[PDB]
Amino acid sequence: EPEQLRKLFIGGLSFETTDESLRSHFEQWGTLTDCVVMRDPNTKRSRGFGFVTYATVEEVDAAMNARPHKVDGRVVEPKRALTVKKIFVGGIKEDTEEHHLRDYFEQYGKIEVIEIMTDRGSGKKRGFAFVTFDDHDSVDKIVIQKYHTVNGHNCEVRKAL
Ligand SMILES: CC(=O)N1CCN(CCCc2ccccc2)CC1
Repeated sequence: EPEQLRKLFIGGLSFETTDESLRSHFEQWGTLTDCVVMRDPNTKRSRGFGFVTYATVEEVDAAMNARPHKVDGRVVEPKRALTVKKIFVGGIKEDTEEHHLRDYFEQYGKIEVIEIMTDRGSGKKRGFAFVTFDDHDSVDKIVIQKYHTVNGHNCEVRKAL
């Protein structure tokens, strides 16, 4: 997989976290090909964020599924390669129902709201929907896929608001 899709940016680090301690933590969920704490070029003081690179996307998934991560005593904020919990799903036409969207998207994350859009005047389905999840990583996984097939339709999916 492209390296960009195997990275996790890690915000909110303890300033005492090092390359070595960040690595020892995140190696619990996969092989790390890279692990860096960002520091000031003059003082060497941590900037409070870094990144790790796993060998595979499944390892990224395992790390994200193991949140919350407390690294060196502080809960950190990992994100993949803006942070929203809602998607627009277009191209679903008039025959797509809630259960089609739920059965597919529930495998990306926990769904809180499905809104199938209807015409304000006639009530007819407009052919698009919004899905809201309990967490942003679902959306991040969704929007990096080239394709989404739901109810036989190839759908357009994008972050919403
Ligand atoms: C997906 C996306 O929009 N982005 C991912 C990267 N984000 C910032 C990471 C900055 C960084 C971290 C670690 C080493 C160097 C630099 C913001 C942009």
